[PDB]
Amino acid sequence: GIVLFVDFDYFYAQVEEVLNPSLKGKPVVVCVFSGRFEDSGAVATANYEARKFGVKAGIPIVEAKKILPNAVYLPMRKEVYQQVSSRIMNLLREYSEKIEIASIDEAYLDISDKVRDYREAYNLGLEIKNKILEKEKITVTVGISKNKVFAKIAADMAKPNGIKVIDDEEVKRLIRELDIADVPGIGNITAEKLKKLGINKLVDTLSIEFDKLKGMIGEAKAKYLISLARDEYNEPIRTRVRKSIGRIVTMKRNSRNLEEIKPYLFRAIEESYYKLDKRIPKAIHVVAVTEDLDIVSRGRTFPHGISKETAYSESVKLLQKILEEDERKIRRIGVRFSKFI
DNA sequence: GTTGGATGGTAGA
DNA sequence: CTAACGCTACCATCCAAC
Ligand SMILES: Nc1nc2c(ncn2[C@H]2C[C@H](O)[C@@H](COP(=O)(O)OP(=O)(O)OP(=O)(O)O)O2)c(=O)[nH]1
Ligand SMILES: [Ca+2]
Ligand SMILES: [Ca+2]
Ligand SMILES: [Ca+2]
Repeated sequence: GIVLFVDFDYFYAQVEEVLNPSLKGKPVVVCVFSGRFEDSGAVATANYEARKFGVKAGIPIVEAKKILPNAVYLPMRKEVYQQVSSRIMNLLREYSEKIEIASIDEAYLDISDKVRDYREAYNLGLEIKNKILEKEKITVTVGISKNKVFAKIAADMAKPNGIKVIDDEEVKRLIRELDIADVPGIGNITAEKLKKLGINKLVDTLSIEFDKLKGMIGEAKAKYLISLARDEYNEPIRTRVRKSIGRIVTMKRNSRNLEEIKPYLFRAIEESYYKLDKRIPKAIHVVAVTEDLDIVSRGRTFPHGISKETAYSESVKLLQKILEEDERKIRRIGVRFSKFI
């Protein structure tokens, strides 16, 4: 069983660089401008030239422009990146129809039938890298292992423009030597709970009773980790089904005023609903980010599917209920649909 | 007890 | 306006309901 994971390098900024090759070689920061004020918003991605100066996904545009004034700052054109991505994901389908598109820029390919071994996998990895470079001039990092998790870990270790096989033996080495924080699904919160438990490595999750581990990081994560540590993890490459579609916007300024907020919400509905495309949601959540950036949400799951009209009406009620059960001003308002029929 | 929805936490794209 | 986007997936947990 062999999983080839592809993660496009600095995706958004690279697409920007491919569209505008005069950009390659200098810092490119792809930004999501919130609109509140001059350069309000956050960096979506920066190329590695920008990253060398700490401009990375998540920092405020003004921080980025503080630490990297000269860079090229480009609005995020998510649809453009999605088009390139889909073309690449299609390229990847020509290597394995058994593909899991995990995000805009990463897929797992089960290549067990395409390859007999890690060496052919590697060769396929190179082939895959070249095809995407030929077809889309996008460099990608390839991570090959016996499962998704380690293929992702392989890729993280090889980024950018890398290719890395974690064979069955390194898998066993990494279960023992890899900081468990480096395991996908283990963020800062889980890492810092695993430290407390003295769990620094996947292997340490076997040296602990389930419930004590569970009682810290949760049943699912505990099982996950233990299954990884056991070299049993064998989650299949399954075609992903969007479970939720949503749209959230920053408001020009914070508001507790429904009438000022609604336009944003309805836009989020219009856009969410447009992006549902055929999919009928049974659940709608109005998500509000407050002044202090707490995320608050009120949702409803109807038996049957929600129409755009019912979305408009229910969202306003849910927004009503947010405004009512939380005293804070709302800074971002969004909607999220889910439970598709 | 246990579903499953509401809501939030966490991780990550 | 004064930093903190927007997006999804998964899961924990509370609580009402069954
Ligand atoms: N708006 C926004 N988009 C993000 C964020 N993080 C990632 N993305 C989008 C932009 C990235 O180009 C794309 C792929 O995610 P990655 O984590 O793989 O970032 P990227 O490819 O740019 O770096 P790469 O060389 O893997 O490390 O996902 C984020 O925090 N905000
Ligand atoms: Ca990634
Ligand atoms: Ca990437
Ligand atoms: Ca981590």
